[PDB]
Amino acid sequence: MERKISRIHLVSEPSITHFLQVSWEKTLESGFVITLTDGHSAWTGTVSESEISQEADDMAMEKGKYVGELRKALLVYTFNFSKESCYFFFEKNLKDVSFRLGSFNLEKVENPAEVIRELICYCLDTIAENQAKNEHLQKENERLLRDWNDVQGRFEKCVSAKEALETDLYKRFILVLNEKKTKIRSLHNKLLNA
Amino acid sequence: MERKISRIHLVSEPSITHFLQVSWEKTLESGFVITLTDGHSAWTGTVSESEISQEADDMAMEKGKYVGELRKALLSGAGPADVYTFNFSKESCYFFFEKNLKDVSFRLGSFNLEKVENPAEVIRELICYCLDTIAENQAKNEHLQKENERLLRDWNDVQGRFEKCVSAKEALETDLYKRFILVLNEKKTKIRSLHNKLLNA
Repeated sequence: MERKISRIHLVSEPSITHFLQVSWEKTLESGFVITLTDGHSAWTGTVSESEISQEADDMAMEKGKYVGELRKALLVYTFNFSKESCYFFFEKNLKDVSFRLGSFNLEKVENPAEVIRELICYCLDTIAENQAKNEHLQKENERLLRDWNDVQGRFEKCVSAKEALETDLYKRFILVLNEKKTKIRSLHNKLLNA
Repeated sequence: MERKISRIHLVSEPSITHFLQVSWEKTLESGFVITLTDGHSAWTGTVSESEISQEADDMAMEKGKYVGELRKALLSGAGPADVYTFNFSKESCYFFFEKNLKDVSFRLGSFNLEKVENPAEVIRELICYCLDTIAENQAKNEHLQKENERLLRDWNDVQGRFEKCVSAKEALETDLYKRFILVLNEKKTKIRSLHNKLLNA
């Protein structure tokens, strides 16, 4: 399943960046699931149906001003997750965007460790694949560099030898033409005195 | 000084896993960093040069073999044929590890534990470093792919140019030959005409 890290920031501790890797679901037009963590407990629960259709288009608003913000929300968000309320409610106090987005039932499950275990397993697998492909492409790039270098070299030798032969032929032909011109000039000189 | 984490996953239970963010130089015979935690509390610790000579004297082995064993055990990698019994005895409240082979009990090492006071920060920095090295590896991967394809069609183009040059070198040399021949022939014709003109007196 597709999963991407979306780290969040706290107000009490603005320096501790809690790396929250959010787990989502299929296209957001038919329901969406957000993930939350705090570093001391794990919560990963998916929402159900019968919650999206009723609340989406009942207040008579344009469809764009909701779907556009929904799509731009994933592709700074003041996540005001407060432990005093234990609810994922955050005010969208952002310039030109001030509205409530997302009716979330806060995530709560019985197995907290499984999500973390699978996440770290995927991280290790992708690291290993990364180094493997890095090494493979390293040898490929190096061998292609050597092939380019020695092909360039052999081209250099062949062109240089051909050009040296061409220069020799040109010089010999120039000398022969100069001799012919001198002979013609001498013949004309003798013909003049004839 | 890089950091690597290898998950040793017991087939019997998936609850406990070991994190080894060891900072090592080109030797492993002194104090290092090992971390063990369950998710709420952590117990780190280091072992000095106290009990290592027995593992070189009893079975009369020298260094390097132990270094290689440490390097291929602490890092990632395991053998399906050789089962590993990582018995962490929580019920007896006594921390020790054993490596069983040929139905005999031997020694491998000792690790006393001292509880660390800041596990959250080190774990967060560890996961951040893991994400950073994933990003770096992926960037190097895409750059290497780009250079791979670039040198690939560079080789294609230079091979095509070489084939063109070796095909056209004979043609150009023949063109030069024929041009020189025609120039010499017209020079001979000029000499013939001059000879005919000088012949009459």
